[PDB]
Amino acid sequence: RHDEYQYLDLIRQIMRTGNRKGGTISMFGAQMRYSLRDGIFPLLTTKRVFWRGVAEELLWFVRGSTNAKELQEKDIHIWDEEGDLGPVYGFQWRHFGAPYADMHTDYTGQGVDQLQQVIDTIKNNPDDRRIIMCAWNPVDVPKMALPPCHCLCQFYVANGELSCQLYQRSADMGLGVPFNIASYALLTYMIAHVTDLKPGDFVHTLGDAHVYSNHCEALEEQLKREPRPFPSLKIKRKVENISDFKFEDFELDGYKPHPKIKME
Amino acid sequence: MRHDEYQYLDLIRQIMRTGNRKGDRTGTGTISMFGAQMRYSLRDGIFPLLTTKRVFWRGVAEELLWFVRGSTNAKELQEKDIHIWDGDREEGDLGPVYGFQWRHFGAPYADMHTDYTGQGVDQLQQVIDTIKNNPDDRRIIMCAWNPVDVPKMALPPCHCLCQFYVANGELSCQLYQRSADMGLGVPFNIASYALLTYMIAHVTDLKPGDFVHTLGDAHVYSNHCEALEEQLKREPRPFPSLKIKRKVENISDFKFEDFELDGYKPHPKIKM
Repeated sequence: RHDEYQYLDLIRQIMRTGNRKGGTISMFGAQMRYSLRDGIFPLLTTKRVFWRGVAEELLWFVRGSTNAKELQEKDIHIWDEEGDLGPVYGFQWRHFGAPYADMHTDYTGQGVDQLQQVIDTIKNNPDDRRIIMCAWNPVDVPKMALPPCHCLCQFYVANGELSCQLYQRSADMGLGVPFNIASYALLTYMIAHVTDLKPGDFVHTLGDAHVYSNHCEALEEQLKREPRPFPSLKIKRKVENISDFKFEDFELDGYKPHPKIKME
Repeated sequence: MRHDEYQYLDLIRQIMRTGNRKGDRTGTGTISMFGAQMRYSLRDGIFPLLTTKRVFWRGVAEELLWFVRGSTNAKELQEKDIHIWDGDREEGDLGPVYGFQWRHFGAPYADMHTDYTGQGVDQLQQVIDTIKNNPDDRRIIMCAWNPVDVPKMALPPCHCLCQFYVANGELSCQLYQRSADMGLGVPFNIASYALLTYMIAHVTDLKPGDFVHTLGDAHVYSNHCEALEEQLKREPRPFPSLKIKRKVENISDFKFEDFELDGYKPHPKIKM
């Protein structure tokens, strides 16, 4: 059975048994597993996902950037001094615990580079149960433009496979969740590549999983759609370091989704 | 619908049958799987204290009261005949563990005798305030996973984060556990966070809802497999009930004697 049915079964479950709040219908605690094996990329097909946005945003995080203008430059308006987002994902991943000044500050060697630490642990001690990258910083969350939805991610190694689990505190089943699946499925592919492992699974754990009430008629239309086979993902060239990836290095073959649906 | 303990039982079974073997099968070795989720109802006084093996209730409750106090002193537990934390600072000093991260996240750690009052982020009192003032908030998080403090701890925390949720006058909790020993660990962990939810529900005038247990590396120790096979032959019994005997104003004001665990009828303990 197609992995995308876990996502639809949850929307269906939320709209039918979920808790209405004042405007969302929500449930607490969910878990999906997406296979990343044999080049399979879980880019959801019942609605078109902004692939370029997914990839460019992740490359921006990997760079350590806290400057929204660097994304606006790539005609990505998902994150719209001016452009200064505070110590968000890119800063937490590369410089956890460092004092935040501004987006122009050179933070090289400041704080914990969790991304490089997780990569080193996968190579030197793959059986380690502490391969975690945490963006949820209780000290820095009030300094951030928006508090992180993606709290932490854990990685696991078995039979030459790299697996990743994301903890998402807040999940919009409409627009949010498909983009979130792709971001962390791409991160796994990138870390797998630099650590000489094959991608395994992407485990998506949700806290407050919800649908917006004004999106329900559109979700009813989307629930009527049959998932199509997922596209394939290839990294065109040998990338030595995680910071060395470019959008052009990714080869997304066979992405054939159903049309986009308006969810205001 | 079907006994909640069957989620825990089915997972042990699934791990021992299809799990991945790591390390030395002579002792330290494990059989593991990655990514799991259980849901335990806490409604109508139900307390999910596992019944196929007796769980150390007094250990669960005393350890949690010690975390709430913000203590990092293992001697305070030993004093209450709790030796769960027995296995270059002073004896009993565990470093910046759970108690510290919950009450003083971000504060620099010196020793277990240092007065940290007003230092760091009090996440436990923050979750209380948010539940009371804005129950619909999706940022009701208490994080013990501190990348900065993890190298200076005796043991890195297994219980990374927990999130709280409010709907229909019910408080639910979700725990993210990075490493879960299915044998001894996991039942104690279910009880610990179900008890925390009961305490927070009490001081915030809410009713307990669900305890959602999310796992990262879910594992059984190879030397515990014989004992787990014997446990799998056991049928779960109805869960006990939990009542808080008196009205407790603040989370720091609970005592072991305040808890009333009625009808806990487990199967005998198994050596692991």
